[PDB]
Amino acid sequence: ESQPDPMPDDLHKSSEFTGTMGNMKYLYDDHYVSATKVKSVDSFFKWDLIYNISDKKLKNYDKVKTELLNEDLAKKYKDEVVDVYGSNYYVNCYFSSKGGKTCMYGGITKHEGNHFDNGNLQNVLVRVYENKRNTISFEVQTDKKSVTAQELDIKARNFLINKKNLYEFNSSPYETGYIKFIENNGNTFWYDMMPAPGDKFDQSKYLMMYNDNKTVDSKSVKIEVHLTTKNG
Amino acid sequence: PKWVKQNTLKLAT
Amino acid sequence: EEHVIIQAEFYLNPDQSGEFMFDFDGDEIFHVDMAKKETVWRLEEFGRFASFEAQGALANIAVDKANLEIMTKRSNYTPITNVPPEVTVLTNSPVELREPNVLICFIDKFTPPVVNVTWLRNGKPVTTGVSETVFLPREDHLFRKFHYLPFLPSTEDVYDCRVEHWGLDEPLLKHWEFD
Amino acid sequence: GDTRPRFLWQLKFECHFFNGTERVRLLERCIYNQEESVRFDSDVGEYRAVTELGRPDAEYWNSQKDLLEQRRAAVDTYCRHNYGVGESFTVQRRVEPKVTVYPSKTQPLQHHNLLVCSVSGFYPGSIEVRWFRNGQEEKAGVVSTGLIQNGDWTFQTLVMLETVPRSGEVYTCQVEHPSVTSPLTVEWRA
Repeated sequence: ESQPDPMPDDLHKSSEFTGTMGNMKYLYDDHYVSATKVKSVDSFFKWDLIYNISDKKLKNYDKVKTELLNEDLAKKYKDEVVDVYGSNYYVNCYFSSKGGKTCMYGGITKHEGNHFDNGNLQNVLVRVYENKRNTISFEVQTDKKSVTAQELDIKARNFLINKKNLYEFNSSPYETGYIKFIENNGNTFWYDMMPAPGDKFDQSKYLMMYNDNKTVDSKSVKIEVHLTTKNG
Repeated sequence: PKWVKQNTLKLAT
Repeated sequence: EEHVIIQAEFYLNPDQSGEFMFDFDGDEIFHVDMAKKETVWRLEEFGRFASFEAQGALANIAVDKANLEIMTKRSNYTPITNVPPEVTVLTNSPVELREPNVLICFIDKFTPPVVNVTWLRNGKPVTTGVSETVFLPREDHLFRKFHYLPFLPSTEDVYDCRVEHWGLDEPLLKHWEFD
Repeated sequence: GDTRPRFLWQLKFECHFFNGTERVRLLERCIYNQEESVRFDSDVGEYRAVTELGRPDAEYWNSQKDLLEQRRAAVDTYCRHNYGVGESFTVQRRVEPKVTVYPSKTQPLQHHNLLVCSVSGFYPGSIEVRWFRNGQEEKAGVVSTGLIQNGDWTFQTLVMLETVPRSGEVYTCQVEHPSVTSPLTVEWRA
């Protein structure tokens, strides 16, 4: 039922990527789209939804398109009042509507009854393993009861980028890495944290893994980040 | 060899 | 004349369906999967001899949609006139009892490019090994499409290609049977 | 169920090749629903409205010199370029036809034998199929189903021949195709 854990051969190798790791770092280093109580105003293809969300930071966009795994998923949230959280991209971001644009995948949760009383944040445990040994442990926070794995992942990596140099401009001190989610019902799933081999990094193609819009229960989900160094 | 595509132009609005 | 290469694309409202493909003398070289953002070659071999930047087709489709809306408005929202397809069922080679063959459902001369096709074996839906092409361009600007069904001939089985299109008042069934 | 009106927009860039790369013509066409509204013909050198609906665009695009310069050079950078990319497996793709001769499952005549020359699975589509009666090409009585494109880079065609067979006669179906250096022949011994 739950996705099988990865074996060394199933994981992307940092040493096999010859492009600029900064393009991966860019996607998680204090980078994300965030909006509350919004509703979609358009759609480009059947499986996507467009929202009017402005770049609160440095005004780089006022429209966000988010792609989902299929049309049922888009139909499900099309008329709902929702919250949005995800990692956006610009390279190869294309769509028209009827001002800057930005793109993303998944990141959608119904807003009604998904928050805590008096606006309280829920802590989510994250344990980091380097070469099979727990090295540091910490928590990330979310204001949602049901939160997308994407949101949690982003917060986890943002933290690890500043505290452990998960990704640097040229490369990474780590050879492999995957982030694993453990739900209170026993179901687990994971995402490879390293770019595919070659000299280029396709951001859009990488982020597409979030299009299933997978959500987890923040009060009970557990997160494990497994990293390995080329040596030790 | 890489096929190349012709770019589409915006119509007059 | 000798050869023609066509880069053909379209966007259709309100279905929001879009397509981008290359055609050589009437045969598809490749098309771009808009959802996976990748090139899909008509024959596997092609992908070993050439390449194509799929993400580039997406840029064009966005411009195509914007232009569709400008034109829709400029025509005072004149909708398209449905044109029903001519449907033909054939085998890709002389049929021989118990010798593997392929049923081809040729859906031609129609528009808009939205069609529902189903294969029927003795009145029952068949989903085993069937495949289909995307919409292909025609000089008159209507479309063509091929649906395929690999099968084992026998006097015991009868087939039907069931086609639905807004230009048709009722689903069309093209029957086929040994002989 | 779904009766909403549809609105369609198509864009086609057609590269026409004559004697290979010798002569090339680029044709850019915009089609709204089922009507071409504007086009760029490299033989003309500028956009021309095909219908009233395309006038604003032909005018607007022609006022963009960079655009026209790009479009005029496309016969080289686009058309001749793509022709070079695929020639090895498009222009030069060869698949020999399977040929068989047999009597038609339908004989709607007296003392008449309708012969079928089935030619299938070949590529490219240009092909020549002719009948002969003792070495003499048969003109009348011949009937073809026409060239059938299968959509998978192969073609097929049936070429029938009505005959008044007499023991000893040899009816030959001859097929000439770029896949073979010499004509393929299949004989029917009457």
